Amino acid sequence: KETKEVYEGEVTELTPEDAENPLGGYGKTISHVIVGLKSAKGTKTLRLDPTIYESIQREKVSIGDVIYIEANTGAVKRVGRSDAYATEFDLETEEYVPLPKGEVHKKKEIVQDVTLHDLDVANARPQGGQDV
Amino acid sequence: RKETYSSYIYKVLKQTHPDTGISQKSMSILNSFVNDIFERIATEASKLAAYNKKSTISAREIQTAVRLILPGELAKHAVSEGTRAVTKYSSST
Amino acid sequence: KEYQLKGLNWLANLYDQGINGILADEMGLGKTVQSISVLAHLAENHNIWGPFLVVTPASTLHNWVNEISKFLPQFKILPYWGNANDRKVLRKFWDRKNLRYNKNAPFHVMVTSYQMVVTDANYLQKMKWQYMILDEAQAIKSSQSSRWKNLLSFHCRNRLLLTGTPIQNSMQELWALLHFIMPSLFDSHDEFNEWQQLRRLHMILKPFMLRRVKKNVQSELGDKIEIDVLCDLTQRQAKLYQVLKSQIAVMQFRKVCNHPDLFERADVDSPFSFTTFGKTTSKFTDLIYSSRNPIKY
Amino acid sequence: EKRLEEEKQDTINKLLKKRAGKSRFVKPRRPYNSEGMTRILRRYEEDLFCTF
Amino acid sequence: QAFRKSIGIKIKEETELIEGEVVEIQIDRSITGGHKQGKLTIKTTDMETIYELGNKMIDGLTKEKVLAGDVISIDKASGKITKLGRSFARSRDYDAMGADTRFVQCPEGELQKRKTVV
Amino acid sequence: TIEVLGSSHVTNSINNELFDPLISQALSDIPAITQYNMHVKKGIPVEDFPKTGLFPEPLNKNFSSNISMPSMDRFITESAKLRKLDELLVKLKSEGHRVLIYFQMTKMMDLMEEYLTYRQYNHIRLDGSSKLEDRRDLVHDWQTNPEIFVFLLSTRAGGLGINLTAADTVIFYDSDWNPTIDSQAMDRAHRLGQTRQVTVYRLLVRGTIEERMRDRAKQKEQVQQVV
DNA sequence: TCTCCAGGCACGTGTCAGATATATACATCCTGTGCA
DNA sequence: TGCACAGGATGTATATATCTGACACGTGCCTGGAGAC
Repeated sequence: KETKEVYEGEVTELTPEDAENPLGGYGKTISHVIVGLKSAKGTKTLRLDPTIYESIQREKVSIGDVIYIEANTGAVKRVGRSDAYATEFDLETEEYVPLPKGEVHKKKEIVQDVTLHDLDVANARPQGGQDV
Repeated sequence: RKETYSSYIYKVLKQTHPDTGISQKSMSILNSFVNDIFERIATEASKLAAYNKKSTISAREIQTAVRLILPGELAKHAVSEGTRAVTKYSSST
Repeated sequence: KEYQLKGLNWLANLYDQGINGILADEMGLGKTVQSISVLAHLAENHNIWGPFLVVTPASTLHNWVNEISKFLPQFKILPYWGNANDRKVLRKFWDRKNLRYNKNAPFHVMVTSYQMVVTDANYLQKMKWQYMILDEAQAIKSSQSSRWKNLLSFHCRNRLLLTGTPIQNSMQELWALLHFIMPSLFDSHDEFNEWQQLRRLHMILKPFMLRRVKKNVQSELGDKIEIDVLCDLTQRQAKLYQVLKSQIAVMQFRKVCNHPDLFERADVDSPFSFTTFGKTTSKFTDLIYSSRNPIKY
Repeated sequence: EKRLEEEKQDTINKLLKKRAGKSRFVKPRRPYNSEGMTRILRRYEEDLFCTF
Repeated sequence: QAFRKSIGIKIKEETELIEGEVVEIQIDRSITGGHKQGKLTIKTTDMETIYELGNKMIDGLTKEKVLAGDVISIDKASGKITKLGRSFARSRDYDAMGADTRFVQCPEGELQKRKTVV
Repeated sequence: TIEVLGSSHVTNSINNELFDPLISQALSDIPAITQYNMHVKKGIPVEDFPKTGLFPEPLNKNFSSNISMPSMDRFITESAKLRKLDELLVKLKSEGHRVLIYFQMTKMMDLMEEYLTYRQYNHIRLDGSSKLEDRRDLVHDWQTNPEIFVFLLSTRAGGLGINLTAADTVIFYDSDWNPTIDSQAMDRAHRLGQTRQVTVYRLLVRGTIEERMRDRAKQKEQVQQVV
């Protein structure tokens, strides 16, 4: 029985801010990213770490997309474009999804089936973090 | 136009218990309670200032009135809270 | 302008006899225009524009007041719905005195429902009536219903019943209907049950009922055809149904027959996170990447 | 005075009773954001290139 | 692997075909050229629609470069862009590319058509 | 994770190895407004930028992550009644019609609303939780607007004397409660003023608990007809 | 003591908690009847 | 005369459907607390 901390909602604001010396050699280009998430009967704002923002921008999210952030590993899933805007003006065969129910911040319990060999090969070849 | 303390004590309850409701009669008891406590403390302070032939009420006579009225561990916690509040307010520099 | 005029004349003759009438035709022929013609004909007969209680379910309350306003706008309308202050000002409105009949009155036609006949029995115990019609009285069939109990306490001395299908045959529904129609004559259910079983039952209620069937008019109503569609069981529905059979629990059987996700909802398919991280043991919120491994060297 | 107040109360009450009796599209496009990005315009008669 | 190479799966897909004449192309790219987006205005003899473009669509446009008056065909599910030819036959042209495409007519009727492919 | 208790140099070395700025900048990209700020408002040339955008692209959009959200097509294929209802509704919408569906559960129409919003069909809902004012203007928009398609209803609300002359096709999802209340259900629908052929569809699942009470319902029909 | 603006008051509107009702199949309990 | 088996009666179980019922939030306003001398 596995418990997941989940942030989810519709992206409404995606605003980064810059570092003082981007060519300083050490430290990334940006310092924080402000993300505005809206779900059903709720709305939250988050100040993202840059390491989370690498996985956010690797999924190629934008303003008007419904996302799904898993706080256990930092993995981000881009669900699809929101249906609150228009539909028939796209050319990339995307999937249109309503707003997620409930609050933005959630905790849910998930029952998983896992063999010991799966844990062995997960720890032997580590894929699933956000590191190099 | 009438005066009550209700929003302040409501906020005090939401700081420690967010999911708790309120009877209006409970506000009537607790408003009477805070007014009665203010009543005894203020006339104890005025009585003590009239004792010392002073025409001024400051923090020290109400400190002595709090020491007189409240029981000892409540007295020490109350003067701790009051001293930290008045030293925070006095740092307007 | 149709054959319900003969039925209303029959009901007026039964009212002139002195007994409470029976109408149990199924809906689809418009008994509402029949009832407003009954009210108009009695108002043309003995010159009464007075108060008229009618019990009606709340789904068709607005439809009935709409058809009253559209059909015959001579009478006055005083509905009953809303909040208790609106109920108080309607209690201010209907304050009649000296009984009988009034010409300049605002309480000519008023509405109600069963749910506030039940809950406002103290205010409605007084003010004896002259006409109460129980429109769509299919829900009266329980003998222990308090709505039937404070419907029995009215001093109206009229019990004209409107319903579609009274043939639920629970053996106390028919005695309850006969007790509501004639209160003095029908008071014992044991003598009703004690006093061939098919022909006599037709002749029990023969002078009261009138035989009208939908298949007498021009059938442009549609002539409904029953198309029964059968489906098989999917393997998720098969698994939940064999689990429910292994437990044998009826509502669970229905709610897994229609759709599997009424019992449990399918959730996100994610890999099992073999991490230890910063979790909450509960103008923005800060989140930082903090996943580590449980294995420490 | 009393008759006028009774008439006003009856008028407001009848208005409330009448209110109780008689009273009781294309989706917008997605927001397009292009800040600090170059522009290529290929119109019908001329081609443009806006740079920084 | 030799066993599993001999089992075939026939997959059915729903696609949408768009054939029309290009009117206006707007392409917005960042300074390094990584993040690409823009709008496409295509027309037939009856309708006129503005579409939104992603990265793969912009990559398919900037290859076999369309020049605002070519008749193109786009498959939505496959992401294939085919330049059928030029209908406007503009006189003023730059002297670098050939642009010697065949003369076709502007298509008429519905701009978008649903199709089933396997 | 490797830990050395009481040393800060190992933490700095581990944080430098795991989160190397050069490699992590190589596996990502700078935002566009940040690039505009450094190229224009800071005077940094393009060739002095850090190397970005070397992460290889996935095959699809689906292949970019390991998290799979509950699907909608599956929501429709694990229930046979909903699947056959979808198959019938495709040709019903192709015919250009008006249709009522009756229900018995709250969530049985709550999920059916989700199916309609997946199909982007025009629909409005009337149930027990609806306020008394809504049962006026909803019926008004039903009998006036022809562009409405689906009318989700319960039994005792939408089946008691309400004028439903603008519909002929009624579908019974699971309404097998009593023969009398079911017989009253199309009495709101099959009424005077109908202009075309009235068809009633009663979908049911076979060899199940549906057959356990449908025989009793037919027995009650025969008993209430002979009596 | 002069000035001045927003804090807390006063008055409207929606949203999860209780209450009758359907309802049929299953399980259990009570009662009648036949047998040793 | 007592006991065991079978049949009928009734409780109930859990999701409904209507359906209120008493609570928490979004706008005016004015006057009294705060700044300055």
